[PDB]
Amino acid sequence: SVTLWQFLLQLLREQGNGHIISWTSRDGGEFKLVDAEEVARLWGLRKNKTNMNYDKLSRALRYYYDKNIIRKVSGQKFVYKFVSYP
DNA sequence: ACCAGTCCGGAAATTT
DNA sequence: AAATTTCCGGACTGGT
Repeated sequence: SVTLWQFLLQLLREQGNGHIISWTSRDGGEFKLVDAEEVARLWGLRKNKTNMNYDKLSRALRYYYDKNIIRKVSGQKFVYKFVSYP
């Protein structure tokens, strides 16, 4: 029953993932998918699937925009922002 | 002009 | 029902 946003948060709150995901503003809730295809693979694997990629994961993130859960940081490649404090 | 990559949302299907 | 997953085609951007 895990959601994409909780999954990204766990990846960010756990040491050792800096080569694939990283804060750019911790207080701002702003993070970068440093190795986006790797993050996507890991997200698919969370559901026992081997074929999740950045296109599909990013579509799920875009569905978060209307929900005020996550927004795009405009003009920063692979950077997104949690709206509620992470 | 072409190409490759990022980002967008629409629909539809599927899964929680 | 809600949260995706899947698939896709366009706009925009930078380089060649």
